[PDB]
Amino acid sequence: ITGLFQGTAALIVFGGTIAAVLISYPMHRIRTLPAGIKLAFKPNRSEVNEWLEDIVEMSMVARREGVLALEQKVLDHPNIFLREGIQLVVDGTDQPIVRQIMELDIDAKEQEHDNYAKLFESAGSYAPTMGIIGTVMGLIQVLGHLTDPSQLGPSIAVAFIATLYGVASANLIFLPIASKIRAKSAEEILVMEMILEGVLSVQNGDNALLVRKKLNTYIT
Amino acid sequence: QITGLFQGTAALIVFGGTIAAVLISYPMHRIRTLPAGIKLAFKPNRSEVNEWLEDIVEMSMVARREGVLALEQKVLDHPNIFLREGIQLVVDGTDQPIVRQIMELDIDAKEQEHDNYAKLFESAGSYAPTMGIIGTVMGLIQVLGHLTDPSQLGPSIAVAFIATLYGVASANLIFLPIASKIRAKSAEEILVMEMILEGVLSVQNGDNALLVRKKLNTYIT
Amino acid sequence: MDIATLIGLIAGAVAIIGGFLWEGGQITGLFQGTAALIVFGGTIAAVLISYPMHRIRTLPAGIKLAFKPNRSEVNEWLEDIVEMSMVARREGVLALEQKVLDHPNIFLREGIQLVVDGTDQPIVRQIMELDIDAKEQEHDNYAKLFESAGSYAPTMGIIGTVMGLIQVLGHLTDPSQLGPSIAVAFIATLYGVASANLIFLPIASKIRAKSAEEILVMEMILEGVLSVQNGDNALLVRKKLNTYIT
Amino acid sequence: MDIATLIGLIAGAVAIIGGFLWEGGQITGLFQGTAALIVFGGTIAAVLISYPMHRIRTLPAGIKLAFKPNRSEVNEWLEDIVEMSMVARREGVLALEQKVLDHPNIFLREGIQLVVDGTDQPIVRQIMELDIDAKEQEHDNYAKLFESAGSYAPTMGIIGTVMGLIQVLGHLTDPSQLGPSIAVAFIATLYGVASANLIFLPIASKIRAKSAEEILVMEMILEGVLSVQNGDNALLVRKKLNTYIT
Amino acid sequence: ITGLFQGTAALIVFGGTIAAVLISYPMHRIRTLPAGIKLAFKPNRSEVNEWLEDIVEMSMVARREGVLALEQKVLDHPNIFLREGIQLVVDGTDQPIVRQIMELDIDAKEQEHDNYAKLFESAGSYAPTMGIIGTVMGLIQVLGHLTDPSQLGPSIAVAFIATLYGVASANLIFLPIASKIRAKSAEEILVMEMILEGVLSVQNGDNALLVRKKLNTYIT
Amino acid sequence: GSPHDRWMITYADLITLLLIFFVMMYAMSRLDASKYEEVTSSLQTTFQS
Amino acid sequence: PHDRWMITYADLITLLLIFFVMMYAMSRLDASKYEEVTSSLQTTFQS
Repeated sequence: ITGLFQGTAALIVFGGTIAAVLISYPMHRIRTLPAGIKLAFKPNRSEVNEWLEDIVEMSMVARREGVLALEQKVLDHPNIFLREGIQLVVDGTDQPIVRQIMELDIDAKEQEHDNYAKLFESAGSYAPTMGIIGTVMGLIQVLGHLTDPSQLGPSIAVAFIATLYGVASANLIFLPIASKIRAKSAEEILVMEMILEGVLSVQNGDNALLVRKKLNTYIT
Repeated sequence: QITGLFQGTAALIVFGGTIAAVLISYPMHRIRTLPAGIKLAFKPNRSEVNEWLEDIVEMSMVARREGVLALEQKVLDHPNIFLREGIQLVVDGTDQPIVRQIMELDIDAKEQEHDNYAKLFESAGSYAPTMGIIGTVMGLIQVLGHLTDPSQLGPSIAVAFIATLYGVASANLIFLPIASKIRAKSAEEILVMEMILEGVLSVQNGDNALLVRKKLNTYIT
Repeated sequence: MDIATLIGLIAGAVAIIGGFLWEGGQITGLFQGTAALIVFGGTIAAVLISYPMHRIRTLPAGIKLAFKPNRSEVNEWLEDIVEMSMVARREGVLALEQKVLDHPNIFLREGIQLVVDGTDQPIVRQIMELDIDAKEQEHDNYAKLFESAGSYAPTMGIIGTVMGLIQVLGHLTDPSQLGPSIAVAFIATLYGVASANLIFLPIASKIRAKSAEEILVMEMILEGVLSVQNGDNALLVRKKLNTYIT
Repeated sequence: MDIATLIGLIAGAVAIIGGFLWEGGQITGLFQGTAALIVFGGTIAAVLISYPMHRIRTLPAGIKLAFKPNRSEVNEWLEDIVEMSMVARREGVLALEQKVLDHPNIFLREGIQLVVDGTDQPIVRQIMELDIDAKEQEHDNYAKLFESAGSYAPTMGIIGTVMGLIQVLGHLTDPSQLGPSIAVAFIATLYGVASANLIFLPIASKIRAKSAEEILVMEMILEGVLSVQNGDNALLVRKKLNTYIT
Repeated sequence: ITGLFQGTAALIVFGGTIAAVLISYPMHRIRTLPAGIKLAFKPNRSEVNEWLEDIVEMSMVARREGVLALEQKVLDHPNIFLREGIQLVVDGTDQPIVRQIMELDIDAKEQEHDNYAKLFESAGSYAPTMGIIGTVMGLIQVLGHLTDPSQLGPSIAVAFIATLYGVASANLIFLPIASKIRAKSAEEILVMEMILEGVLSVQNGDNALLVRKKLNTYIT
Repeated sequence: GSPHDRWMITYADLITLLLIFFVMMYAMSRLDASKYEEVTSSLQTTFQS
Repeated sequence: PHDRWMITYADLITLLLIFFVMMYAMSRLDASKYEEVTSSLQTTFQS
């Protein structure tokens, strides 16, 4: 394995990838890249089932205690999106406007996660082509002095290892990470749409059976 | 002909690497669904839709004469759960855009489930060919490094190219072909569900029987 | 068959084979059984897996749509629909039925009966557009088989050239068996690229191009049926429907 | 011709030929019979198979759109569309007829004529948007011929290459002097790549660029004839329509 | 590196790329490339956080003092799109019409930035293929000297340099610039969409807390 | 074509490098016509001129 | 569609390879040349 590290091949492939990504994005994107990885690799604490019972409780309250009672139930609730959603309904705002206020938070969260994945997907697009550049700079050197000058072997290496770094990094690191970010955005966005459908159903004062039947569509 | 075309160290790089790339690429709860995915891919149709229509059609006639109170004869629980529940939303306490909304969420959920099955096979079928190249380049680095005689250079390189042949062939004969069949059966199952949504809403609108068969047969090949 | 396909295949043969025969080739030199088995057998396999059998059995209808000879009938049905609108402005709706009771266009016949039966205008479009989008989906389901075949075959080519290199590279020190072996690395490329780009992908494009023309005639008849229900005046009916014709 | 295409083709020829001469070479060695016949013959065959003959007969009009010099006087028609609104405001809609007896733009004429005849706003939008959709579809159908010519020509290059090698190696019978014979076989890849990327795909791009530039002027005229029906004030009319001008 | 530089391989790739964009677009588009780059490398001094305070202040002034007091404040504001927006609402124009007139301007700005990026996306699509052309014209010449393996090696080595310029320019210059134009376009369209919810909320007369809630969804 | 074909950039790389090797090895070795003759007739029968 | 080039390049290179292999096939490699590259290669491979 000691023979798989090659200085010039790492500088061409990774230095090239870094250069292409730094040209491609504003600096305020790149400064957020840590949060991309921290989204990808956090454990599934998903508690959709726990919230589902809270919304059902609030529906049963809303039918009986009146809309003004809901505030006491959400007063210190841990889910901020649910808190804001319920509070807009206790404040008596109309259905097409509470829909419009809530959907903007979901759209912002969907855009924020896509902005993370695209930086990773782009790195996975450039690094393979830096492979080809590393290979061809290598071939130009090898064929340049083909007089068995004894330097052919060293340069043949760079031409191989630049391929290996370019392909392995793309298909084992950058592009695999990208898939997880996109797959885990689709957990959180779905849970937000469930909470929205919860808040609207509480405002319409649907019965517990209709509430549980609708919300179950977002769970598996 | 089969002449020395099996090499272990080449299957281990390709399939081991593919599994590694897929396990990084998805949360664990996705991977545990692959048994269902492959069963949807290779599972008999035994389509009965030509029968579900007949039932949906007949129910309309009952509502037109017998009130919706007697539309509960579906409480026999037709095998299709979607129809049982759908008609239990046409039983009173409901209104047409709400009945549409609750039914259509089940369809949108089932479309998203089947796409999430197929995406694993599409991604597996993209990673496998690229690993083949890794297996080949790893082989060449080992050979060229320790070259003895010019005589054996030919045979050695050949046993090294097998990684590529395993990779590209696996992708275009197993992974990517299945991915297609999962998605092709999903678009046939969703189509039946959309037809029933046609049935359930029409009955509630109390449309004439003859029009019912014209709307429903539109979905039938 | 169809005139543009007939000219195309004749030009194709004179170009590819007729060029090679000028420079003194032989037709039997372009046949290699192992290369045909790898490329066409591999392609057929990937297709039979990737689609249900009830789709594979539809391919005759796909070809019959692609090479259907062209018809100018749209120019006739425009006059029929305008005449029916002329009747609707002036006469009892019974005439719209009995004027149509023998008509060859089934979609138009059914559509007119829906308005004479007095069904509501936003309900009529909800059954007519259902009948259209079923026809649109049928033609897409034909074309996807050829788009898939033309996607697999190139790669089976690369599963031929590499299975050709693995033979040649195995007999470097034997120039007596290199000759028949090296042929596979060429010919398996050639079948992979030629089948994709002269058969499968061209057929796929032509199915889709004929489908668009079928759907446009249906969309015109829909605007016909709805304008007869509105009782729109004949010159404006002519003006709307003429946008679907060239 | 369009000035950018004239500068472009001069640059294209000077770059390709100037490069080929500077590294040593003579032009008479870069022209080959069989390679041209396979690459262009095969491209023509693939396109003729891919489309009905009624499409292929429109190909001249594709070029006439692509290299049309940009006269378009949208800045002049804006003053007409604003002025016509003032005529409706001061003298009522019936005075509009006299302003548009003879206007060069038929789409404007038809639009205004529907408004003075007092058609409903959702109807005048519907009848006019059909014309824009028909123009957009017509120009897309021109471009796909050039896009598909551009996707076949490179692959015909490979087929012409491989058939070249097959003949040379086949009847090799040569004194280790194969360098010239092998070399010529690569001319087919040069014609396949050059024609795709200096003719077919560039022409396709320019068709689509000029289509969008024309559809914008139609969408402006639509907001022009809708606005005179609602009776907007002159400042708001001049504000709205300017958003369609660069 | 005096052996990595070339005359003819640069002329075939860059001259061929220029010939392919000049044929591929109208002349009036090609003269806009300076403005494309000027957007791509616009130094970030953005002040969305300042305009949000201005809009919130304007709302509560409208809700207290009556709409006509808005006229005084808008006159001096530097953002031209915001100025026109309030001027519509001071003119008392109907809400579905204010949305229509404002959204035409946003659509026009989105289309202008797409038209800037497409020149670089197409330049980076042609340049690799001009590399292949430059390569193949090399090989056609060289394979004539196959007899002597004395010069075949050195000759081929220089022939592949056209591939190197075609791939390096595409993946380190043209496609990265195209990505950055699109990235900085979206972060200007977002500011306009925020101004739109600003202007409409001033017209509806919603209270300051709700305005500050809605607008912040467009900010990071 | 969709991203499934993204492996092509890499495949190209493999062959390109392999090409470097064989061309590299060819140059060093002159050809023995006898081998050249047998192949010319080994291929002649196969493509059938 | 920005990847058109690779699908043609591939073929071009490939065609060269298969030819060159055959070329080398009917040629004989002087051991001296092979050794300098093979011995130079192994040690430089970091062996």
